[PDB]
Amino acid sequence: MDILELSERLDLQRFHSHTLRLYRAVCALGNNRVAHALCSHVDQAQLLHALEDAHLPGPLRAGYYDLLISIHLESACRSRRSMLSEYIVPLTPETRAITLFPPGRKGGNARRHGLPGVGVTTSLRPPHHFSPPCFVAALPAAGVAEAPARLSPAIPLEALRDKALRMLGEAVRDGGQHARDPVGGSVEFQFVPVLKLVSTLLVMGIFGDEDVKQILKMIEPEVFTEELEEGLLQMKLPESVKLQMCNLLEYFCDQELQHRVESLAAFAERYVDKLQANQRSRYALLMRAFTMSAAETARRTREFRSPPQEQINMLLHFKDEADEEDCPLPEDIRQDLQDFHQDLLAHCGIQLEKKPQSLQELVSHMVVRWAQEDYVQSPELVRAMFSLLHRQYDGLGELLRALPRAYTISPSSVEDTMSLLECLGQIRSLLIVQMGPQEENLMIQSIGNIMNNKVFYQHPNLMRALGMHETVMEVMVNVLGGGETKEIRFPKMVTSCCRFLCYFCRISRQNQRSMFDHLSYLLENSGIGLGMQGSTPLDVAAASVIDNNELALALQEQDLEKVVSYLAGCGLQSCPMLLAKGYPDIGWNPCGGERYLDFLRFAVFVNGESVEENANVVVRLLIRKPECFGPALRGEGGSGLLAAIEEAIRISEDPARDGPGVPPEENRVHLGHAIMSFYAALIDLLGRCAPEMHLIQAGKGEALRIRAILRSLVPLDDLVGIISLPLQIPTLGKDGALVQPKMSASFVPDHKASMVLFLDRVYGIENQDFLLHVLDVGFLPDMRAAASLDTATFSTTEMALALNRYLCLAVLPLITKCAP
Amino acid sequence: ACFRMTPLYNLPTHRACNMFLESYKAAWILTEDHSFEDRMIDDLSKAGEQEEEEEEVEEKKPDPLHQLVLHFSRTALTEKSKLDEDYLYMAYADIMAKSCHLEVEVSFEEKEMEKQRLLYQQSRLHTRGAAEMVLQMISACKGETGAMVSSTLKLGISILNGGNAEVQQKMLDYLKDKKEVGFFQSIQALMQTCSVLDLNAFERQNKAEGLGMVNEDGTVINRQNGEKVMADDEFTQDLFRFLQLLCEGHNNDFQNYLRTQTGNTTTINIIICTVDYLLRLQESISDFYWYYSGKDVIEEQGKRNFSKAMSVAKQVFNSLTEYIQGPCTGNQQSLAHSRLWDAVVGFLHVFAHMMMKLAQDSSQIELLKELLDLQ
Amino acid sequence: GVEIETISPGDGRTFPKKGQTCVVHYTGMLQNGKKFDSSRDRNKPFKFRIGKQEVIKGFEEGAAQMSLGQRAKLTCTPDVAYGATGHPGVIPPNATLIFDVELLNLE
Amino acid sequence: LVYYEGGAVCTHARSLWRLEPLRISWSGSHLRWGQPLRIRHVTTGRYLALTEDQGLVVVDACKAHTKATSFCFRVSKEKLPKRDVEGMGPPEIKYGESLCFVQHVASGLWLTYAAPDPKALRLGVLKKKAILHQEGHMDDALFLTRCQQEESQAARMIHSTAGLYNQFIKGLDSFSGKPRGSGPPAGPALPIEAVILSLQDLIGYFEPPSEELQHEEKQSKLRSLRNRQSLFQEEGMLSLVLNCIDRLNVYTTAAHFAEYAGEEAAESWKEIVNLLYELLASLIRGNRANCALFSTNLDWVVSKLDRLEASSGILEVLYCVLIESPEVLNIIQENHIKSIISLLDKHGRNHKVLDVLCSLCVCNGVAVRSNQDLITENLLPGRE
Repeated sequence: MDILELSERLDLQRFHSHTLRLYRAVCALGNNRVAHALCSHVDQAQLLHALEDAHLPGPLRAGYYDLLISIHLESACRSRRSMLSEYIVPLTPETRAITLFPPGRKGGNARRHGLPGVGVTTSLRPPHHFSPPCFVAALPAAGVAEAPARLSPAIPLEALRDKALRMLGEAVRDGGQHARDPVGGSVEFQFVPVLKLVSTLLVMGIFGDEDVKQILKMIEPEVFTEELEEGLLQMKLPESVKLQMCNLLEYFCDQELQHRVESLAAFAERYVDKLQANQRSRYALLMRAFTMSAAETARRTREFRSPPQEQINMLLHFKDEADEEDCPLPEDIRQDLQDFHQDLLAHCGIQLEKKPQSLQELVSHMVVRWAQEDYVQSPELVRAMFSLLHRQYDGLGELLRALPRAYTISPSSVEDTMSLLECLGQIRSLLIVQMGPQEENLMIQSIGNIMNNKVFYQHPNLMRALGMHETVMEVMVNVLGGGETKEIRFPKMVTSCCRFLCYFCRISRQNQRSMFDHLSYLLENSGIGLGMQGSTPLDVAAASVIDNNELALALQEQDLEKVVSYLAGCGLQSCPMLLAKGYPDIGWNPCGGERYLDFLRFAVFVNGESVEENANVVVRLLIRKPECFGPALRGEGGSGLLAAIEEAIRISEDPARDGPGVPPEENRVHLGHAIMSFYAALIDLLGRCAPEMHLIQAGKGEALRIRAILRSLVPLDDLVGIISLPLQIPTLGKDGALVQPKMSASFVPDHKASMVLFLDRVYGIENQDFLLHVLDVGFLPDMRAAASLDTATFSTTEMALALNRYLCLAVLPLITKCAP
Repeated sequence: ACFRMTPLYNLPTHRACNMFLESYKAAWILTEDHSFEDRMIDDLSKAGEQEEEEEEVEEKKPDPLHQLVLHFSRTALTEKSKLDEDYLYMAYADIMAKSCHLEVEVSFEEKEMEKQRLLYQQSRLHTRGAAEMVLQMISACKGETGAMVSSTLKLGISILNGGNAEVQQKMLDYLKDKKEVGFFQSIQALMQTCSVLDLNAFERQNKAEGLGMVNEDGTVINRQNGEKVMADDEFTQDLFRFLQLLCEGHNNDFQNYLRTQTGNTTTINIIICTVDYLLRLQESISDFYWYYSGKDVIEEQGKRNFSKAMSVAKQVFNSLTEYIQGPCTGNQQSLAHSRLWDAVVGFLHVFAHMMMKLAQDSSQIELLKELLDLQ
Repeated sequence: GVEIETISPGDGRTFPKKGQTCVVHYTGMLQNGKKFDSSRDRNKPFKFRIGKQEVIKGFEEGAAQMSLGQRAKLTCTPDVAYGATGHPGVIPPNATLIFDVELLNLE
Repeated sequence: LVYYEGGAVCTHARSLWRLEPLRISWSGSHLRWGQPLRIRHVTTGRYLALTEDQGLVVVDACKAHTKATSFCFRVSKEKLPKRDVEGMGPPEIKYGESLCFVQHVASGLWLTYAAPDPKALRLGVLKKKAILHQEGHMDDALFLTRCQQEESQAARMIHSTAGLYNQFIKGLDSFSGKPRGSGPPAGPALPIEAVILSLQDLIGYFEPPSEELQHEEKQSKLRSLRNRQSLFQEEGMLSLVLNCIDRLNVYTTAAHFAEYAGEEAAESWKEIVNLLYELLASLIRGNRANCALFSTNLDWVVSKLDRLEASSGILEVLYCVLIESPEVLNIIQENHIKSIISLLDKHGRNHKVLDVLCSLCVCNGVAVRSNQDLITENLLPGRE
């Protein structure tokens, strides 16, 4: 039956309009795989004819217009829209041609305001991706989670924009007649779908310069002159279309904001050339200033011995005219900047007749007229109206809040910048979709493209301005939230993004400092993160405070309290991850304990010097929690520190106890080695938080108290025994087969390194008796073991290299310090 | 490094433009002053060309400012667990707050003119429901400190300046008929969450200042980044200023309301809770003084810390004075049986040793006179 | 594999061999009689490189027999079509495809 | 058993105690210290008592003989009943002030939290069991707080409704089997009229406020509606109402219900099953916590989507679950998609089914591609 009969058959109309709502539902939020499938049921011909079909009912007409936007335009529009808030302006010759005002002769301060959305914009927005929807093409060889991401179905946008422009003009002319049969059955059903299409195309930038000129003519034919016929702002429209009107004006106000930012970037390009030329010339005249001056030249060379950040501040520090002495710029340059500030405020309408004569005054008058005409009942319309009104009055404010997201880049890196922005758009588009394996591989390959992208290192300030770290952490919150209790699903993306965050912190101090504000946020989410191996979220937390003294000082006390309480639970409960694979049950988790201890080590150790404020806080918590030290050092029913080592070596040597007994999996946990390494991590923490020599010599009360308490905890004999432990040296046998023991299941010098550093920082060497008493049993076998392994074959093995780094980090600096 | 580092003319053009932009905005955009709040509120507050009909009903549909206030009251009254930050509300609360105050033997005549113009500025708002809007947003914030409640308190102060009697009457009537407990639950929560002076934070700040952090692309000299001591001092001062403005003018009806609420099913005694905060402040002042007791001279950062801590204590004392003046016998009995005396003793002990400590040096006269007017 | 019935034959002399693109302006339909895809709705000819297995096997082997300006009705079994996996969301599993192909031009 | 608990646990109806004095006349007189008065729990219909085997428990209403149940308030703990007044009385005890100590009238014991704590409370949230101690510690002073009238009314109707439907369940399972055939019913007559009136009263009690209301007072009724739903589900009534449908769904038709219950109940079978879904829908509507309970038994409604007694009722319950709980969509599988699509082919072109399908795709503005592919795979290519 003819679809126009649904205007009377209201039983079918509700169902079919809801069917079109399901068609939008199955293709909403970038499901372009299904959006390609919808091109079979509703192809391009039906949609285009349904646009111009003037006798279609209300809900059906808006259903097909929204369906067309959802299918062909939503995915591209949303991704572009998310990039409208960023202005990465390259320095190009046509970028230079961008001016705040069009050429004119109306006045020196400011000519007539230019047409919004008309001209050239050089801000980098990635091009849209479209694919022609074809169903007879062969099925891809690659399946799900390996095939490239599907692109949006194609549609001729050059013809579509002409159709939208023509029908919008038709609707304007038809509305002027005030006919009793508006298209679609009502004024709202006549104007809302087409204004939605116009707004979506405007956001995507499909419309050309003349197309924008036409749209401005239909909005207001007299205000937007270039040098019934009534505009869309004088039609007494319902509230529903007023919202789309606000969206239209919002786009133009974004164009004005982008135009101001681009003009500022072009002015930066013009001004830096003269600034650097003048400063360079003054450099030469300062070199010859010694011919007519004396030692007072520090007042002139302070600029050259100061880094450029405050140099430009001193150069530009002449606005109020009471500070011209520190500015060496000649008055022609100062006049140039003061002139550009004058038409900058004129372009913002700060200062310097019913005709609005401009977009800002037109929008302001239009909004206040709408508000005073009738009591607006739509809260969304009210919020949109006042958002536009506030943006017209606070012209400087929107520029002020837009500058932190602005950035200027060299033209030689645009090809990598667009690829980076495309990857960023992929990550942003994945924030609104549930976890999926195909969705999992998309950011992993995008992140790998970010790593391989050189701009990620060349311009980390731009990386922070775009703020990818917030998006990545939000992805972490999403994946950790899903399955927050039973199991953290999809670990492959978890380690990839946490690797990215760790790689992000090490780029620069400011990036690390910015990431540091999410420490508590990360720490709460790290409670269930112990079920993950590799690049754990705790590693991101640890790398957030690495080698940064100021951040270590500013790190809060309850963050360490929470970490120690988690370590307490590690020391009193078994690992659910270990029990999952079938590891035999013991009362504590050494691997999780070591993971917590490594962050504790980074919390109190900075550049070789312990942080006393962090140190006394963390150690006090260890003192208050006696169980954190492990099965040994417990006190009540406890065993010696040395005593737990022989049983740990027994577990490592004898199988079916070191693991499940069913590396073989390349990350197989060795229970004996883990127990044998937890003690090393704990003791290394205790050694690295020890009070410094100058504090002990100064005799601070808490410094001596902490050292005496720590010395009381660990007896000196247990140290000598662990240091005196023989090494499983790789010997040669069975026809030159180098029998190298498993490095994750044998006595490695890593455990002894914490022993020697512990004694050196805490106990120290006082007399010769104690020195030789530890030397003969503990470092003497090590030195002969290294001498025995020093040959053309064994020296390349890991154990000999481990001894090589050993002697020179633990024994030899101790011997050198204790030489006399 | 400074003497052997890269001169300005050798910087890349794009990098050189990058910090030029942030320098230009910091030196020419922040410094630029544009006064548009008064004319924008005037435009929103003027009823334009619809009263000319003079309809029989006289339904008096809201002018744009009243519609805006109603919209914010609606989103404030939405049943929502967390009050999300609204940049639109933040900018409009700020614009409304900056459009009211507008601020040598000046006479009592033109001073009265300035007063009766200030009440005109406040009348432009409080007759349009902004007074009830502020109360609603304080209750809706649920005691979560933030930049949105700070702008809410700033608006309440700006619409309450000089102790506007009708504004206090409207606020009291709105709390009396709504009978919402959440307004005082949130007020108590915000006041408890207010911070005091911290010795540990001071020592860490002093060490950080000793290190002198610098950037890579250039260098910042003596960076004045966010202080971790008395960060919310401005918010605490605003909160107590708002409380003082509520009872200013000896509004004994509202003074009894703060002490106890007849309408509410549960009573929160703000007066004693204010004393509790004064106690937490007096311990902070005593301990921070004890750190300077050994030291012979007080340095500049410690002087700044005292300047703001004493400014907060001044505001707290002004608020406590405003609770009992009139006199309010209920508040007088409450402070008589409260823990106020220990705070008074602690300040007296701090004061006695403090003035003599600042008396042997002439570089602390500015701080000392702030203690003189505080006591 | 495929059954071809001529509809409006053209010259019958020149055939699309390996090396040149095949430009067809076709019209696809399911066996039940419900049209699922065409190219006249898009108003753009479908140009596909021959021999690269980018199109389905039935279409690829069918397209060789028609000549320039020849319109024929094909019939592709599911074996030479998408088969059991079908086309996700468009074509149901194990469906026979009929294509009103019209090889309008080459290159 | 009685416990001391904290947090938002006791804001519900389980923590309401009724102060019922011994005097039949002037029972609402102002409380004066040292008088005998009973303590009753409203939602369970039980009185505090001193039992020999378990100390302090709640005893049924038929075994409260004022000896072990009555308690006396005292201003302090100093060792000291008074004659009743035929009038309003002297106002002594206040709300939130004037701390009172409760001592048993007969045994002289004092309420006190149990100091020992097991391993469950060692790591979990503390729940100090109340043991009626001989003397008590220093801080056993109890504070008395007012509770609002509507929730007190709701508390009473929880016990009334619970007893009414528990009797109805106890009637249905009695003749769950044993087909009647041509004989008489199994046992007592079903309280059909009481159930029907109670159902309709609760449906209007949980009826959402109209859209025509003022937008401020509207959300005040929203807050009241959420509060009512929260207390009702927390008191187990939401768990209780599901069992009613479970018992009644085992019979295919009215005649099949008659063969096991009777012809008198067969006429009202369709009415009661229609109203039960409505009560469930009103109970779970707008509450994400209550709707979250269907994430574990989501297949329960899906299996009953083809039941002819109430198709729209179960569809509305499904809609309420999906529109409110985002997590249910993640639990949705291919079986449920095919079931919902089969509704279109069996119950006609119902647009509400398409509404359910639209709710299956996106929730809270977040796409679910695990469900969108299923919908477009099982529905679109058929073209039927």
